[PDB]
Amino acid sequence: VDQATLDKLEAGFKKLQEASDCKSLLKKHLTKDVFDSIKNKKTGMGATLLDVIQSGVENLDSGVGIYAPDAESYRTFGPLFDPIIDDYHGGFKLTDKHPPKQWGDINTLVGLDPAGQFIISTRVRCGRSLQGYPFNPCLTAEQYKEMEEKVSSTLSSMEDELKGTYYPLTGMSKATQQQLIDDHFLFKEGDRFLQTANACRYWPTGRGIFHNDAKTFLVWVNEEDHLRIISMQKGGDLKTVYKRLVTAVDNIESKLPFSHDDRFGFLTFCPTNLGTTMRASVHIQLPKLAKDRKVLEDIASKFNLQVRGTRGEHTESEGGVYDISNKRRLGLTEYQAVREMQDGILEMIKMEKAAA
Ligand SMILES: Nc1ncnc2c1ncn2[C@@H]1O[C@H](COP(=O)(O)OP(=O)(O)O)[C@@H](O)[C@H]1O
Ligand SMILES: NC(=[NH2+])NCCC[C@H](N)C(=O)O
Ligand SMILES: [Mg+2]
Repeated sequence: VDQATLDKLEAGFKKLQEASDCKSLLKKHLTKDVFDSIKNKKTGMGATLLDVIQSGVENLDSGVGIYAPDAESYRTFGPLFDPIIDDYHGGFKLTDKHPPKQWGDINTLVGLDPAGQFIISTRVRCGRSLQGYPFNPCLTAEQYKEMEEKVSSTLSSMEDELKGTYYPLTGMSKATQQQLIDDHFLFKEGDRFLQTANACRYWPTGRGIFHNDAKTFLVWVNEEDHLRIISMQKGGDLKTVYKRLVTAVDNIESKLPFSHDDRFGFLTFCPTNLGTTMRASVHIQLPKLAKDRKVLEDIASKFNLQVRGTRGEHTESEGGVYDISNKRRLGLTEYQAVREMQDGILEMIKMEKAAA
């Protein structure tokens, strides 16, 4: 590695050490021992430890703080990724391997809130990376366009309920983009954690969103991951939402070659999205349990769930509406992932009803 990067790396390590109240997994697991063992390493694509931890160093408020510039990074800088992946996903040893794709018995999934007084909307998303293309930090403006064309073309073949239209971000009016974001359909623009990881270069080139007219099935093109396949709708009908997702993913995979790893399952940009790459969530109101957010988050964590704001991660809840989802994605099947959300949410609703 060049000495400039080495100097930047030494500076970053010091910044992490000096940040006493920093609670990121990067700071926690990047011991001097680990640091020294991989700071001089570089991947075939020229990715260094700096490309990996840069976001965490610049954004000390990061929960994780690292990203994989390319697939090789997960192993080249394994001494750092491994303990962090093990920590975040609730246990994943060096000898562990992510299980084969398994949607499970969808008929065992249920309506999460029949009376409809708590859940506002249910959503399930997956992420996929195109074989042949590296993660954001190593992509050229031309590659973004290539990927956009391949994906949009493929999605033009979607039929029936999944039939839709691709809407490029480039050329999209400001009003439409903002409405799509406010409506919780489109990804947000200008994420500080992604920017510092150099994952937003050439924006908004090659970026866009595909969605059926109903906006129940959507596909994000070139945001954090090459693709984010989404299924969502008002209410708490998890069975229908999940089934739609399964249908879409199965079909898209028969057309597009996605990167899958023997140990990490489906590959993604952030280590938190590996394996199933699944995040099943609900926008829900729990006034009693939410009153003291400490207890809300403490209760959720026991069910392996994560709490996010109404507009997504790093945001606050608006009007008492929280985003609650399964935190774990690696080391468990797609079925187990969606089940953790279903099981936890059903219980949290029971607790809310019984709360004083
Ligand atoms: N159950 C839900 N209902 C409606 N919108 C949701 C729901 N869950 C997440 N979202 C929306 O998904 C968008 C992306 O949020 P984010 O936290 O980045 O999740 P991810 O990238 O994993 O999909 C946001 O606009 C957020 O409001
Ligand atoms: N990957 C993702 N969208 N969210 C989890 C990590 C977010 C950010 N890097 C951090 O807080 O570390
Ligand atoms: Mg996101």
